Amino acid sequence: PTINQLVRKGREKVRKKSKVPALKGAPFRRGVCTVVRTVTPKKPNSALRKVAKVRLTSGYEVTAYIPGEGHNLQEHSVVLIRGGRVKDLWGVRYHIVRGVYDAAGVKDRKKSRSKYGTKKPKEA
Amino acid sequence: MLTDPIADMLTRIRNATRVYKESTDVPASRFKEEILRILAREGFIKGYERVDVDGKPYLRVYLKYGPRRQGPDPRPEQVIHHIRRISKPGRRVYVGVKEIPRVRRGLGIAILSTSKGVLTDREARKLGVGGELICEVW
RNA sequence: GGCUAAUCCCCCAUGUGGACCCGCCCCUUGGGGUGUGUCCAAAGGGCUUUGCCCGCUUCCGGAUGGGCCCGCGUCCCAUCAGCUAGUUGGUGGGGUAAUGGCCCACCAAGGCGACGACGGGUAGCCGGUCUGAGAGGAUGGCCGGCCACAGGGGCACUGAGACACGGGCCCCACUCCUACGGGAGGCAGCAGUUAGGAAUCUUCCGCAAUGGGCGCAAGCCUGACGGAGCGACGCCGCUUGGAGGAAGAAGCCCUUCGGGGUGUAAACUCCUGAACCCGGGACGAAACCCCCGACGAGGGGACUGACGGUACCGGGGUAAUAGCGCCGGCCAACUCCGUGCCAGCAGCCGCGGUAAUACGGAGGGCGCGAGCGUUACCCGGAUUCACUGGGCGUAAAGGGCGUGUAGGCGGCCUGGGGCGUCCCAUGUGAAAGACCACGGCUCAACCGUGGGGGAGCGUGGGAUACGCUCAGGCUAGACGGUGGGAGAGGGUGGUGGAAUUCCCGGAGUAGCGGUGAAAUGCGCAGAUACCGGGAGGAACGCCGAUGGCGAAGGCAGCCACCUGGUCCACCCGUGACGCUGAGGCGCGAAAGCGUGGGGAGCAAACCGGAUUAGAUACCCGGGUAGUCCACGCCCUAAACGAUGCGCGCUAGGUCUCUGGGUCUCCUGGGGGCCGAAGCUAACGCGUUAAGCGCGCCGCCUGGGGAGUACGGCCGCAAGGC
RNA sequence: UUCCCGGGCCUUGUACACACCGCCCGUCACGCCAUGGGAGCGGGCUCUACCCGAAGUCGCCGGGAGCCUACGGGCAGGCGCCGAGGGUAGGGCCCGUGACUGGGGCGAAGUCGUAACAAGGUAGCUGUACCGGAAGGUGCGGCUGGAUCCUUUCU
Ligand SMILES: [Mg+2]
Ligand SMILES: [Mg+2]
Ligand SMILES: [Mg+2]
Ligand SMILES: [Mg+2]
Ligand SMILES: [Mg+2]
Ligand SMILES: [Mg+2]
Ligand SMILES: [Mg+2]
Ligand SMILES: [Mg+2]
Ligand SMILES: [Mg+2]
Ligand SMILES: [Mg+2]
Ligand SMILES: [Mg+2]
Ligand SMILES: [Mg+2]
Ligand SMILES: [Mg+2]
Ligand SMILES: [Mg+2]
Ligand SMILES: [Mg+2]
Ligand SMILES: [Mg+2]
Ligand SMILES: [Mg+2]
Ligand SMILES: [Mg+2]
Ligand SMILES: [Mg+2]
Ligand SMILES: [Mg+2]
Ligand SMILES: [Mg+2]
Ligand SMILES: [Mg+2]
Ligand SMILES: [Mg+2]
Ligand SMILES: [Mg+2]
Ligand SMILES: [Mg+2]
Ligand SMILES: [Mg+2]
Ligand SMILES: [Mg+2]
Ligand SMILES: [Mg+2]
Ligand SMILES: [Mg+2]
Ligand SMILES: [Mg+2]
Ligand SMILES: [Mg+2]
Ligand SMILES: [Mg+2]
Ligand SMILES: [Mg+2]
Ligand SMILES: [Mg+2]
Ligand SMILES: [Mg+2]
Ligand SMILES: [Mg+2]
Ligand SMILES: [Mg+2]
Ligand SMILES: [Mg+2]
Ligand SMILES: [Mg+2]
Ligand SMILES: [Mg+2]
Ligand SMILES: [Mg+2]
Ligand SMILES: [Mg+2]
Ligand SMILES: [Mg+2]
Ligand SMILES: [Mg+2]
Ligand SMILES: [Mg+2]
Ligand SMILES: [Mg+2]
Ligand SMILES: [Mg+2]
Ligand SMILES: [Mg+2]
Ligand SMILES: [Mg+2]
Ligand SMILES: [Mg+2]
Ligand SMILES: [Mg+2]
Ligand SMILES: [Mg+2]
Ligand SMILES: [Mg+2]
Ligand SMILES: [Mg+2]
Ligand SMILES: [Mg+2]
Ligand SMILES: [Mg+2]
Ligand SMILES: [Mg+2]
Ligand SMILES: [Mg+2]
Ligand SMILES: [Mg+2]
Ligand SMILES: [Mg+2]
Ligand SMILES: [Mg+2]
Ligand SMILES: [Mg+2]
Ligand SMILES: [Mg+2]
Ligand SMILES: [Mg+2]
Ligand SMILES: [Mg+2]
Ligand SMILES: [Mg+2]
Ligand SMILES: [Mg+2]
Ligand SMILES: [Mg+2]
Ligand SMILES: [Mg+2]
Ligand SMILES: [Mg+2]
Ligand SMILES: [Mg+2]
Ligand SMILES: [Mg+2]
Ligand SMILES: [Mg+2]
Ligand SMILES: [Mg+2]
Ligand SMILES: [Mg+2]
Ligand SMILES: [Mg+2]
Ligand SMILES: [Mg+2]
Ligand SMILES: [Mg+2]
Ligand SMILES: [Mg+2]
Ligand SMILES: [Mg+2]
Ligand SMILES: [Mg+2]
Ligand SMILES: [Mg+2]
Ligand SMILES: [Mg+2]
Ligand SMILES: [Mg+2]
Ligand SMILES: [Mg+2]
Ligand SMILES: [Mg+2]
Ligand SMILES: [Mg+2]
Ligand SMILES: [Mg+2]
Ligand SMILES: [Mg+2]
Ligand SMILES: [Mg+2]
Ligand SMILES: [Mg+2]
Ligand SMILES: [Mg+2]
Ligand SMILES: [Mg+2]
Ligand SMILES: [Mg+2]
Ligand SMILES: [Mg+2]
Ligand SMILES: [Mg+2]
Ligand SMILES: [Mg+2]
Ligand SMILES: [Mg+2]
Ligand SMILES: [Mg+2]
Ligand SMILES: [Mg+2]
Ligand SMILES: [Mg+2]
Ligand SMILES: [Mg+2]
Ligand SMILES: [Mg+2]
Ligand SMILES: [Mg+2]
Ligand SMILES: [Mg+2]
Ligand SMILES: [Mg+2]
Ligand SMILES: [Mg+2]
Ligand SMILES: [Mg+2]
Ligand SMILES: [Mg+2]
Ligand SMILES: [Mg+2]
Ligand SMILES: [Mg+2]
Ligand SMILES: [Mg+2]
Ligand SMILES: [Mg+2]
Ligand SMILES: [Mg+2]
Ligand SMILES: [Mg+2]
Ligand SMILES: [Mg+2]
Ligand SMILES: [Mg+2]
Ligand SMILES: [Mg+2]
Ligand SMILES: [Mg+2]
Ligand SMILES: [Mg+2]
Ligand SMILES: [Mg+2]
Ligand SMILES: [Mg+2]
Ligand SMILES: [Mg+2]
Ligand SMILES: [Mg+2]
Ligand SMILES: [Mg+2]
Ligand SMILES: [Mg+2]
Ligand SMILES: [Mg+2]
Ligand SMILES: [Mg+2]
Ligand SMILES: [Mg+2]
Ligand SMILES: [Mg+2]
Ligand SMILES: [Mg+2]
Ligand SMILES: [Mg+2]
Ligand SMILES: [Mg+2]
Ligand SMILES: [Mg+2]
Ligand SMILES: [Mg+2]
Ligand SMILES: [Mg+2]
Ligand SMILES: [Mg+2]
Ligand SMILES: [Mg+2]
Ligand SMILES: [Mg+2]
Ligand SMILES: [Mg+2]
Ligand SMILES: [Mg+2]
Ligand SMILES: [Mg+2]
Ligand SMILES: [Mg+2]
Ligand SMILES: [Mg+2]
Ligand SMILES: [Mg+2]
Ligand SMILES: [Mg+2]
Ligand SMILES: [Mg+2]
Ligand SMILES: [Mg+2]
Ligand SMILES: [Mg+2]
Ligand SMILES: [Mg+2]
Ligand SMILES: [Mg+2]
Ligand SMILES: [Mg+2]
Ligand SMILES: [Mg+2]
Ligand SMILES: [Mg+2]
Ligand SMILES: [Mg+2]
Ligand SMILES: [Mg+2]
Ligand SMILES: [Mg+2]
Ligand SMILES: [Mg+2]
Ligand SMILES: [Mg+2]
Ligand SMILES: [Mg+2]
Ligand SMILES: [Mg+2]
Ligand SMILES: [Mg+2]
Ligand SMILES: [Mg+2]
Ligand SMILES: [Mg+2]
Ligand SMILES: [Mg+2]
Ligand SMILES: [Mg+2]
Repeated sequence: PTINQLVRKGREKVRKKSKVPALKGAPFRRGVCTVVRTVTPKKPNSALRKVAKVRLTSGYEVTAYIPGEGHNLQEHSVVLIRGGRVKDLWGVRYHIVRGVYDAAGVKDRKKSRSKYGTKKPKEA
Repeated sequence: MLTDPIADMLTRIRNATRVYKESTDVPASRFKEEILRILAREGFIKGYERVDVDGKPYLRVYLKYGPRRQGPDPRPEQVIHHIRRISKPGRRVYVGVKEIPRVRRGLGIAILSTSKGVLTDREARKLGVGGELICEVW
């Protein structure tokens, strides 16, 4: 474009969309499960993936993944939502956070425990 | 019509050199002649003269090259390896004195046209003035 | 209703001076002087009361604080294109400290807008901050500056100052009081409660310091403030020991059963001595006051801590917290077991469907370390909005073509000006931050002191190359003159032949037609094939090209008139009159729409015949709109060179059309093909650029959703932009 | 040497590359997210015309119609303009809700066709137009971004 054209028109700054309406921008929101369920993954894999539909304090309702192995959660559990998607499942944009609220940590889990919300094992 | 005569000089020169001519006629004006004076002084051209062509006056810019070469491509190095306009009609450019540019870490130039006359980079610094930044050459 | 004091209120007086009307002078927007006329002051209190301190009045200047006004800068949407009645100016007037439609009456009919008015969306702004190599992007928490608001809306009073957060009136919502009449509230002040949320502290100490209000002072007030408490929220310092100690215990790990690993790690040896115990124990603090001198200066001169018995100095003294992520690649770190498309992992690529360095533990390893990971958000990377710094022949991207408005851009020579541009001087660019240096807490973080820098804007001075500009030349661009050319360029009328169809006539039988084969259809009302005559419509064989003309779409018989563009020669005329072109306006294949004609052949739809597994298709036979014309709409396209216009530069060779030449050839101007240099991802391009440059317009920014939705505008509709 | 099969060499087109026992398009069915439209409803706001109008400032009255008076005037009170807001009648504005529905886009993967890629078996694409609810057929015109000089599906 000429310069007179850049003066006339000028470059367009570029917007972006938030891959997450947790809305509120907040780093997490609290919400209450509706469905706790399983689903069938996308094409390249096969498995049973545990997930909860949730009502969120944001006036917002979403399927959210339940990471770890052992999960307790049921239809009235109240849980804290994380953000991050499960690439092979449909419509799950967020993660549940273990150890917080009703979702408890992964029991028997010795290795990556910041994630998975599991306290430290004792020793003698 | 011709449109930026000074670009058109520098260009006539760029082409001329790449096809290795001995000389070229750029149609003439005191400003081009001044641009050239500086080129000669600085060692880029051999020199230039004023000629007439079917009556209408030009400038022969005689051209400088490297010596001949080794292997495939005997074509000699260029003396003006690079020539380009900077200020143009439609975007004019002016440097203050403290903005005048270091061209190829000094081995090239910048023709500034100042209120003191047309000078090189260093020439303007040592002179202490700013101007319309015409081209860089190297 | 009644009493009464004052530095409360009022009236005379004095007039230093001041206000105001009219005159004069100077100055120049309402600045200053002056004359006359008019109007204007005051408060007392305390002492050692004979003199001073505290105040009071009118004025002049100062200082500091502000009001108002102007240039410039200050986000997204044009799917917001028009907005405007005090609205735009004026005269008089009200108001104010003061200009002002700020307000009011009367008069004019203006003001604003693509240089984005109006509308809608978001938003306190800046100093600065984060990010970035920079340009730039993002942001504006704390500290400093300005603004604005104090439950929502309106309003004024008081005052130097407010339209007043802890002042007042009214309306509205809500909480509380209520003898139902009516009243009371206003933490976005320090704490604290409550809700909401992912989440954000103590209803602490102190007036010692600093600052502020009142006070002659003593002194009161101060949730400003100085401190303490809470939370790894951030930064910075610090500890979890130091040295010696196996050719290397045990356990645990692999193992090729030889061994390798954990690992100098531990045990143990020895030394220091975080915590903690003991004593001392701050600066911050010298004023206000005291006295002498005169309540000055000067001089001495004593009282005054929240933090705190804290920081710190001395003494004594104990081996005395480690965690978190990660180890398939990007990426530093690999092995065994377990699970077997499960359980799970997952930022992207992609792991797991029996040997998994990717899942889960374990050994070991890497990275950090009182942290370490996660999510969210910002910049970076991203030269992926490209000013620095990108593109559009086939990748996304040249607008279908043109005319031409605003706008952008502008050959050569000289002169004036000096607006851009440049230089110097100076003002400004607060402080804090940032950069430099030194210093203060044992260091740093943190702080102080000094230095330096700085775009921008004010003023003064200066330069004149380029850019503006004004005046004057020029002729190389552009236009013109004359003479000559080629052409399916356009419009209008005419007219020629071939062919088809049809009708008439003659002659002549038994089929014709059509296909891979067939059938439908036609044919004894005599078709086909043949000869002659007529009617009508549409299209123009050969020439014809690898050709020409046009801006594009597009344009073919011949003739004449009307008419556009264009090339060459001559070098004659004007004298930069130029290029581009958002908006506009006009053209714009075919199909399609309206009205009216026309209708030979062809032919969407349709009817039939075949064919196939079915046929709705290809193939056959019929056939309607339509194709043609006039006029009026529609405005699309592979509207193709998938290549915007103009100009300048950069080997040649070859074929051609068409001018001019001294016509083996040269020289303009078109059309092609090869190929310099160069470009290009490649293919290709290559004086008919996709090369090298400059100007201006159009356009692009992953695929699908989709040229969809919605809004607008056009259109008769179809549908278009 | 035409044909059937298997093969060698050059060349050409290609969207195939587990390579034509390849690719792939659409329809109906079925499982998901999200959109428009959407009648009315619930409500927030703003504009205009009219109407009612608290406070308060200003303006006028301020009268043998009140209070003060030094008769100069002052206050009370009255009326008025302006006016926060309220009601009445229509234009948009945004949010919420929604009977009704439009396709959509992947997604288990079934359904019948074979439209495109090889001259995809009728060369393809294309603006349009009529048809078939299937890819689609056909008409007119255009493009080359087309190969080489009866039919016959799928894996
Ligand atoms: Mg699978
Ligand atoms: Mg010379
Ligand atoms: Mg530049
Ligand atoms: Mg009384
Ligand atoms: Mg009383
Ligand atoms: Mg008084
Ligand atoms: Mg008096
Ligand atoms: Mg006097
Ligand atoms: Mg005067
Ligand atoms: Mg007097
Ligand atoms: Mg008195
Ligand atoms: Mg004063
Ligand atoms: Mg001022
Ligand atoms: Mg402004
Ligand atoms: Mg009005
Ligand atoms: Mg008025
Ligand atoms: Mg006035
Ligand atoms: Mg303007
Ligand atoms: Mg706001
Ligand atoms: Mg902001
Ligand atoms: Mg930096
Ligand atoms: Mg960068
Ligand atoms: Mg950038
Ligand atoms: Mg900024
Ligand atoms: Mg900002
Ligand atoms: Mg602020
Ligand atoms: Mg602040
Ligand atoms: Mg200010
Ligand atoms: Mg308010
Ligand atoms: Mg409140
Ligand atoms: Mg209010
Ligand atoms: Mg006062
Ligand atoms: Mg006032
Ligand atoms: Mg206020
Ligand atoms: Mg309060
Ligand atoms: Mg009250
Ligand atoms: Mg709560
Ligand atoms: Mg605090
Ligand atoms: Mg104090
Ligand atoms: Mg005293
Ligand atoms: Mg008090
Ligand atoms: Mg404090
Ligand atoms: Mg924490
Ligand atoms: Mg630290
Ligand atoms: Mg040791
Ligand atoms: Mg061992
Ligand atoms: Mg010891
Ligand atoms: Mg002291
Ligand atoms: Mg002290
Ligand atoms: Mg003292
Ligand atoms: Mg004394
Ligand atoms: Mg003293
Ligand atoms: Mg003293
Ligand atoms: Mg004191
Ligand atoms: Mg103490
Ligand atoms: Mg000690
Ligand atoms: Mg000791
Ligand atoms: Mg130890
Ligand atoms: Mg690695
Ligand atoms: Mg993992
Ligand atoms: Mg196994
Ligand atoms: Mg294994
Ligand atoms: Mg395997
Ligand atoms: Mg592993
Ligand atoms: Mg991994
Ligand atoms: Mg692992
Ligand atoms: Mg480990
Ligand atoms: Mg952290
Ligand atoms: Mg980024
Ligand atoms: Mg650029
Ligand atoms: Mg720049
Ligand atoms: Mg690009
Ligand atoms: Mg393509
Ligand atoms: Mg393209
Ligand atoms: Mg084009
Ligand atoms: Mg196009
Ligand atoms: Mg033009
Ligand atoms: Mg113009
Ligand atoms: Mg010029
Ligand atoms: Mg100047
Ligand atoms: Mg300065
Ligand atoms: Mg500073
Ligand atoms: Mg500081
Ligand atoms: Mg500092
Ligand atoms: Mg130091
Ligand atoms: Mg100046
Ligand atoms: Mg001069
Ligand atoms: Mg000049
Ligand atoms: Mg001069
Ligand atoms: Mg100009
Ligand atoms: Mg002239
Ligand atoms: Mg002449
Ligand atoms: Mg002529
Ligand atoms: Mg013609
Ligand atoms: Mg005939
Ligand atoms: Mg007959
Ligand atoms: Mg007969
Ligand atoms: Mg028959
Ligand atoms: Mg019959
Ligand atoms: Mg018969
Ligand atoms: Mg019959
Ligand atoms: Mg005949
Ligand atoms: Mg007829
Ligand atoms: Mg005839
Ligand atoms: Mg022909
Ligand atoms: Mg054509
Ligand atoms: Mg002609
Ligand atoms: Mg001639
Ligand atoms: Mg002449
Ligand atoms: Mg002349
Ligand atoms: Mg146009
Ligand atoms: Mg048309
Ligand atoms: Mg037509
Ligand atoms: Mg029709
Ligand atoms: Mg018609
Ligand atoms: Mg008709
Ligand atoms: Mg026919
Ligand atoms: Mg037919
Ligand atoms: Mg049929
Ligand atoms: Mg078949
Ligand atoms: Mg049939
Ligand atoms: Mg019809
Ligand atoms: Mg027509
Ligand atoms: Mg271009
Ligand atoms: Mg000739
Ligand atoms: Mg042509
Ligand atoms: Mg040529
Ligand atoms: Mg040629
Ligand atoms: Mg070529
Ligand atoms: Mg080459
Ligand atoms: Mg290039
Ligand atoms: Mg060119
Ligand atoms: Mg290119
Ligand atoms: Mg577009
Ligand atoms: Mg997309
Ligand atoms: Mg798109
Ligand atoms: Mg369309
Ligand atoms: Mg819309
Ligand atoms: Mg529409
Ligand atoms: Mg309509
Ligand atoms: Mg259409
Ligand atoms: Mg419509
Ligand atoms: Mg064979
Ligand atoms: Mg062989
Ligand atoms: Mg092909
Ligand atoms: Mg190939
Ligand atoms: Mg395959
Ligand atoms: Mg096949
Ligand atoms: Mg299917
Ligand atoms: Mg729905
Ligand atoms: Mg009223
Ligand atoms: Mg009233
Ligand atoms: Mg009035
Ligand atoms: Mg009276
Ligand atoms: Mg009254
Ligand atoms: Mg009213
Ligand atoms: Mg096919
Ligand atoms: Mg087809
Ligand atoms: Mg085909
Ligand atoms: Mg077929
Ligand atoms: Mg066919
Ligand atoms: Mg059909
Ligand atoms: Mg068609
Ligand atoms: Mg065709
Ligand atoms: Mg093609
Ligand atoms: Mg199939």
